[PDB]
Amino acid sequence: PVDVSVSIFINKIYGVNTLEQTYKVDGYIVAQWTGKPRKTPGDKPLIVENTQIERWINNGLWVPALEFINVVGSPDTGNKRLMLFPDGRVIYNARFLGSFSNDMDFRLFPFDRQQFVLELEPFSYNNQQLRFSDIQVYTENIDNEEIDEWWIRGKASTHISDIRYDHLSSVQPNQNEFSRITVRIDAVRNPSYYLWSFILPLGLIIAASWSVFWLESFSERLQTSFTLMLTVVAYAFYTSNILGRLPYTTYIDQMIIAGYGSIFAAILLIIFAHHRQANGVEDDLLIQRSRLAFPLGFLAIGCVLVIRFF
Amino acid sequence: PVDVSVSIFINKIYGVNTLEQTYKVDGYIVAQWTGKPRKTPGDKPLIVENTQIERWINNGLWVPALEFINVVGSPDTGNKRLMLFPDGRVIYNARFLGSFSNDMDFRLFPFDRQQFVLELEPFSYNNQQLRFSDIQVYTENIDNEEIDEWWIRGKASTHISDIRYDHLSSVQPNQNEFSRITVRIDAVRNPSYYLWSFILPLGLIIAASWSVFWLESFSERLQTSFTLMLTVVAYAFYTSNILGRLPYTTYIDQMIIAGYGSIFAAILLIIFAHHRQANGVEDDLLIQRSRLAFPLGFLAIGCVLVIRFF
Amino acid sequence: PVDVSVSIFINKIYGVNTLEQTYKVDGYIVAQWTGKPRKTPGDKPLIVENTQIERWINNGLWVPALEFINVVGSPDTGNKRLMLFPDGRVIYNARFLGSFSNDMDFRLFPFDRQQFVLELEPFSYNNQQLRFSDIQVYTENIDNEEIDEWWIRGKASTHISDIRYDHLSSVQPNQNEFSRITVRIDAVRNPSYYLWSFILPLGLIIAASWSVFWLESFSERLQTSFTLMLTVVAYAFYTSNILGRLPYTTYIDQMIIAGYGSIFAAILLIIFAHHRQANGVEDDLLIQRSRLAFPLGFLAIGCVLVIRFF
Amino acid sequence: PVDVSVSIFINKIYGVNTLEQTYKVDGYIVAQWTGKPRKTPGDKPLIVENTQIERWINNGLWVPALEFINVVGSPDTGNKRLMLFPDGRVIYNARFLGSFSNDMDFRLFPFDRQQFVLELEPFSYNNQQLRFSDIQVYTENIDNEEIDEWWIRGKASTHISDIRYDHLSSVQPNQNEFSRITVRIDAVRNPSYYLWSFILPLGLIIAASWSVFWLESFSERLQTSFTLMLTVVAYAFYTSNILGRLPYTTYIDQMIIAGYGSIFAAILLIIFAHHRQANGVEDDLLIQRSRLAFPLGFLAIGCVLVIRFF
Amino acid sequence: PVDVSVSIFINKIYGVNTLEQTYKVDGYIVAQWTGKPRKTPGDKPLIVENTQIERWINNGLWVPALEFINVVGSPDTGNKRLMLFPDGRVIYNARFLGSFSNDMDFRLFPFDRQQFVLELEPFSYNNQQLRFSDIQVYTENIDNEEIDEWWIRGKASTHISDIRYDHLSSVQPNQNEFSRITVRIDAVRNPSYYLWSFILPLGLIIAASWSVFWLESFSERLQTSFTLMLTVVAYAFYTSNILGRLPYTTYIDQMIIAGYGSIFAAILLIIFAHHRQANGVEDDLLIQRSRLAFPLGFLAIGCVLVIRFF
Repeated sequence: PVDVSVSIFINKIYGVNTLEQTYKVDGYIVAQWTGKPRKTPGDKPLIVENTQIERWINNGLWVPALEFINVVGSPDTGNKRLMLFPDGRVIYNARFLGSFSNDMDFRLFPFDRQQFVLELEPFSYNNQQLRFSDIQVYTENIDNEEIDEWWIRGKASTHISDIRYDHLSSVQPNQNEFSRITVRIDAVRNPSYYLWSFILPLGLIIAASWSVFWLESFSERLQTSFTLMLTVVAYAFYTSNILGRLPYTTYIDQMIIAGYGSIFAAILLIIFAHHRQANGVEDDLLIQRSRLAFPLGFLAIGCVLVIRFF
Repeated sequence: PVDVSVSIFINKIYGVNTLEQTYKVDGYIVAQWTGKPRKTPGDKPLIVENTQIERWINNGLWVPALEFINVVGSPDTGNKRLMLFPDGRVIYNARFLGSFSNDMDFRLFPFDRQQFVLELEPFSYNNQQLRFSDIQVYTENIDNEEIDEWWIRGKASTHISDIRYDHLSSVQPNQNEFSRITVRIDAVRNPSYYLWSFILPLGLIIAASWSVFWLESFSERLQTSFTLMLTVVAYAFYTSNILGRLPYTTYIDQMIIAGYGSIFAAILLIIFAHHRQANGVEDDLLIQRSRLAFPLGFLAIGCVLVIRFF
Repeated sequence: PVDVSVSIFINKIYGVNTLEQTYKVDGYIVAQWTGKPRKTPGDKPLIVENTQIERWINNGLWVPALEFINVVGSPDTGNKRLMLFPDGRVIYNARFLGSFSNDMDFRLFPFDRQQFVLELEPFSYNNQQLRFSDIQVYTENIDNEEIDEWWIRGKASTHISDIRYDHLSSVQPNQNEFSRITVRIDAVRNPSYYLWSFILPLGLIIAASWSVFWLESFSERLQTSFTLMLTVVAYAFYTSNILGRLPYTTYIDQMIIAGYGSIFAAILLIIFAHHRQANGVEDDLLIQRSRLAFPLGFLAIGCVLVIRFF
Repeated sequence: PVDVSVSIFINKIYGVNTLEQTYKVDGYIVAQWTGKPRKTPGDKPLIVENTQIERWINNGLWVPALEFINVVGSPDTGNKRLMLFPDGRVIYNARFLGSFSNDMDFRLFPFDRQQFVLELEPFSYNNQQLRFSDIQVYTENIDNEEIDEWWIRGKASTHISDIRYDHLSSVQPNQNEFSRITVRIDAVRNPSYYLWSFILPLGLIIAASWSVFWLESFSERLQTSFTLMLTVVAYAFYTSNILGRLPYTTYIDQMIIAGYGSIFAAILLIIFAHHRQANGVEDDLLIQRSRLAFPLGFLAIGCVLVIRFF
Repeated sequence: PVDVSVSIFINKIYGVNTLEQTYKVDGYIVAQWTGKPRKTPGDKPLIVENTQIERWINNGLWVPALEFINVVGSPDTGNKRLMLFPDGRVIYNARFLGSFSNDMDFRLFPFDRQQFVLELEPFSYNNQQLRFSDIQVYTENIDNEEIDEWWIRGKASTHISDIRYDHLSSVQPNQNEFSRITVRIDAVRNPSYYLWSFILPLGLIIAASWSVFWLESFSERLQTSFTLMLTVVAYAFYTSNILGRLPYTTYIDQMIIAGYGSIFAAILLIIFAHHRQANGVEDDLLIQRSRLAFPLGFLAIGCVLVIRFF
């Protein structure tokens, strides 16, 4: 095996698409190994630009191709460079722009915490012929920044592991484990936009539907509330435009369902007050005092989940 | 004919688009055959990376190109590798990322069960010159997982068949049958999102329109119901954003049409109660008792289909 | 001139986009001609795969490039093959996936009948140097199937014609006519989706607005109708999401305009009934009997067009 | 300088996107010049197909590359051909499919008149080394046709000019002027779709809001009008889906603002009638006679602009 | 080090997408350096077109590749040219079309002022082997123009700096600083479209909700206002279609929240007037005089921010 030392410099992270849980990473990858000594023009290292490395690979140079495991599509490699030293070490530098994908858990949607994962692996050479010594990730450009709505908290975590592939076991008897490099970058979602953009209008709608119980007109108790019901019902697919069609429920959908329950319970409660109007003149005060208990009890509904969920 | 043994390793399945019934498959394909013995450096097998296989094909090596039949666009082949053995066998390993298409039947839309199909076939060599011995599909990464909203149930089914092509009969007299490999992966749709996102709000709207019959105001019987009618009418094209413009009707559209029938029948029933108001003071109770029968009978409508359909 | 015999096998037709009147065709194209006899390894025909045909073209082989005239973008050629025979005939087989475009007439939109047209033509060689003997279209995979919402009725029609190009007349004096091959595949749109998805809800809305004339409350005559007016007005741009911004009107837009006329005429009729209320107590029955004539006469409006249009 | 004679044949014009003011042009470009006499096989001209011209350029042939100035992205050149004559003249024929961009003035949006502009220019050779003798544009396929919603009126105008580039002045002292070819194709927008799709529904809404002044119920004067106000307000961003976010106002937006002014003036007028109800029983007729003047005066508003604008 | 003189000519700037803060730049880049003297055909400089420069790079010519740092994806280089002089200087001219990205601050959204930034840098050669002498930016085509909705004010600013890269420090001991060129083009957003398209309709809605306090009907005080509330609530996500999901609030969102506060305060104020109706006949005038103070005080709310923000 030959040891390869990697250095990944993340230029920027952009285009975090939560619909299909893919993000876009731009950066540079440096892979340095050692070989037989060679002669170079002068004592300076020889620099081979793009569309000239293939001329050296044709002549017999050994340049492994390191692929990205969790990519979507293909990584768009731009300029690439090969630095050959007189002492006999080779440096393969390249620029990559890849749409990577990682599994995300959007339970706590407004207050989420995810991680962007970069997986690097040789395509053909296993650990018997290629090993990863170490990786230093230089996340200086996005160390503590906000990209679109995600804060990058802390540094990046690096891991070197061995992955056993069983589909190559029929062609390689006992050498089918490949060295894999994992780079994890923690990100925390910014809840401010949803706080002033959906939390406040939904809370205002819910408070307006709370304040409909004080009216002395029955038709205006029912029509305005119903309206508010129908608007909150129309607010159902807000999360499905941002995220995907998730099986679980998020905080925003939980408060939407809570608004459904509260407003429909108010509708059924005033209809049950009309049920209790046997003579049509009877007025309720103990069950219509919900004017005071309705808002508080609903408030409790959300906080309970809030605590249980975080 | 020369026998080719295939091994397809599905890295991940993502991007299941039901509008045009295409999904995206990432993975590795290994095709192993045997030939004349050759000399290699040392006793180890010789590994030929990408943009170096063509140099061997130019010199006279026999590397068939296996295409994907049911692809949309072209498969995006990334890194590719050729392993030549001293005993005289050749292994062609490649990474494919293809947008494949399969026919889907969205009758039971929330509780669907489809299959993802991968079809592999030589482009030029028929079964007289190329045969598929066996395929082992290594679906270990997606064995029992949820990808976006589809559960992968069970293992993958493999089939090797012969497809007779009639367009090559005018150029090949009696050898126009090609060996085809089919990989079927069963998937079951997760009904949870539609259960809490569309089933519950539509049921709440329908129950609210059921509870409008108890009012003692005629204008408020009609205006609120009509509203609920117009919202359920506005809920018509929900399925056409997820799936295509299907000729048949799904469960969601069936309950939407059932809501149309129930709510419009309530509208026509209260209008017919006003028809029976010859003196304008007559009140109905046998036909206005639908307050009790209306909800139940409607409930029956859906269950009947539910049973007949599953 | 040298005669070229073509065989086009349509693998599948998908992605029929009516916004820009383009569809996507996948298939195989076989072009067979004859030349000088040559020597091949053994007596079997020699098969030349992709990225190896150019080596033969460099050495002096004559392989014409047949382009697609009505394509949008460029056809995505995948694998390609060249079969050379010892008797001296050449077969050029290729796989094409092209976004083709044809003019469509969406007058009868729900009950349309279009045709998918494939035009094939040599790029450089005219009929003095290249002629098309015959084309057999093998439409076996889509013979009688439904693709997305189009039924393929009957077989495919083939035509071989000569197209005179005037832009090459300044460089070629009397030889500027190119042989063109046209393949026409008839398709009929399935009206079922629009029948249960837009025909029925619009008919229900129109019937509900018909049934508003029986009310004994004037404000509830006007507000509900107006609403129904405003919803039918909001249903104007349904056709523009499916098709383009057509200059003519389709069946769906014709019934939308008919709903405009009927509902606005009902609005103006009840307002004119209020006009006739000089003392405010006068009630009309001859012009308010429209309760019976209104629905029928409107029904007549559509059928008349229906017959005139089909 | 060497004179180059151009012939541009427009196959079709499609995909006119007014959001970013780009259209798509498919066609053929022929560039003919003369050089030293050469020997060809026989007396017929020699035809060099695609991926074979570069072999002649390597050997020393002079083939200039003519770029398109106003393109978006890069032009997708398909098949290309080089015709070499025994008398010593070279013809470069190519097929281009380019997304071109031109500045458009959407003041009169429904009744617009734009022009599609194709700009062709040598990339490197100035007028001291390359001149354009003449261009004949063969717009026979789209001479008098409708493409999507644009009529092509008249023929195409051709112009040959010299463009002085100042960024090449630091590297070329007195030779930095390049020969440019401009092709202008006049197009007139079809106003029919907007006439039956937005002009008529907006006019119907405005007429319905005109006819609300005849009611003898004050609450029904206000609620229905307000509704109509809110719908016309919701019709604000119709132009921004077709065109971009223009700084000026179009005819459709001008009539939308006119509907705002008319309907809000009716709202403020009936509220001012309630202002004049000091005793609550006073009824106005001179200022409430707007029933007659309101519709006419509004009609005048639009026509005035109509005339001033065209 | 060898000095390289750059000249960037911006052909056009288009496609300013504020959702992901990327724009598209088309233009030409000229890089001129000097080397050893060489012999050319005649005394004229030798011009090497595209797909011929690589033949010179193979033979030993030194052509550095200058990349764009802030690009998204990869720059689409079209035609490229190499001008070699007899005195021994090399000019590399190229055409670039790149999707560049810059950080934007959408606080003052309708009255914004941003800058488009182009960053150019050698891929491999540091300042010890490649230096940038000067750059002249020829922004003559977009000097004082409006592109889509942005005015280009003033000229372009050029800067040459040194960027220290730490990821190359492990492979280069003390030479890891690269010469970088920054081009800044100031742009000012045109507020006219938002002035006539969203400022005026929102102001009209707010004024209509101001004018609801003058009614002598309580149900019509509440229902119309509520409606206006619900429409202004529905106007929440207007900014999120133009820009992204920003954490801060813009002017349009600030006035939307101000409309929320004003209209909901009017709703709570008329409900509190009903609270003060202990006998149900009491009418307020000091707190219901808001008819005069309500509009003015709200007006003040916006202006205060306006001044504090600009």
